[PDB]
Amino acid sequence: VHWSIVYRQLGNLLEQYEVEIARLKSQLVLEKKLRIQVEKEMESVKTKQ
Amino acid sequence: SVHWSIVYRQLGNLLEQYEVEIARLKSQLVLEKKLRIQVEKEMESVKTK
Amino acid sequence: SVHWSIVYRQLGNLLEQYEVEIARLKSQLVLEKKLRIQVEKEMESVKT
Amino acid sequence: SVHWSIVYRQLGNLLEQYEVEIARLKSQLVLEKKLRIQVEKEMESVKTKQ
Repeated sequence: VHWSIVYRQLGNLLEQYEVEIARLKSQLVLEKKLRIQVEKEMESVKTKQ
Repeated sequence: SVHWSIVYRQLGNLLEQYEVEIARLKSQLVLEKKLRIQVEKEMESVKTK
Repeated sequence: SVHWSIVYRQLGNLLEQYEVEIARLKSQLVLEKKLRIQVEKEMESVKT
Repeated sequence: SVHWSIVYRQLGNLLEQYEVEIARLKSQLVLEKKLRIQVEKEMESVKTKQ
């Protein structure tokens, strides 16, 4: 079957990769931000004793 | 002009780089989620001291 | 850097160009063989 | 399902084929035209002499 079909499949895969990378980075920056907030609040609470 | 194999190779390297970057970001995210879970569990312990 | 879609389109373009070029060369070769056959048959009927 | 490298390799193979086929076809077309024109010139010069 014609090369264009397979070619388009590769293009669609690149679209998925680009969006998936965006989503994973977004989630990584967020989970780290939130985690650091709790680490700091915890040290502060500890030193209030 | 530029031989077609230059373009073909660049595309190949894009596909590979994105697949690898996606695996990388996913393992980094597994680790971040574990770290966050550990920190929150310690915070709970501290707030019930 | 260059967005992946630039390279991807360049390749799709090359694939298309080559497919088109092969169709063109083939149709031209059909005509050229017909003319050659005609010419040689004519030449045989002059060398008589 | 099937890893993209498989399909990507098939495409590279198709381009290899395309390049070689184009070379071959151009070789053949150039030659056919060359020989044909040889015979046309020959036939011209001969027929004016009859």
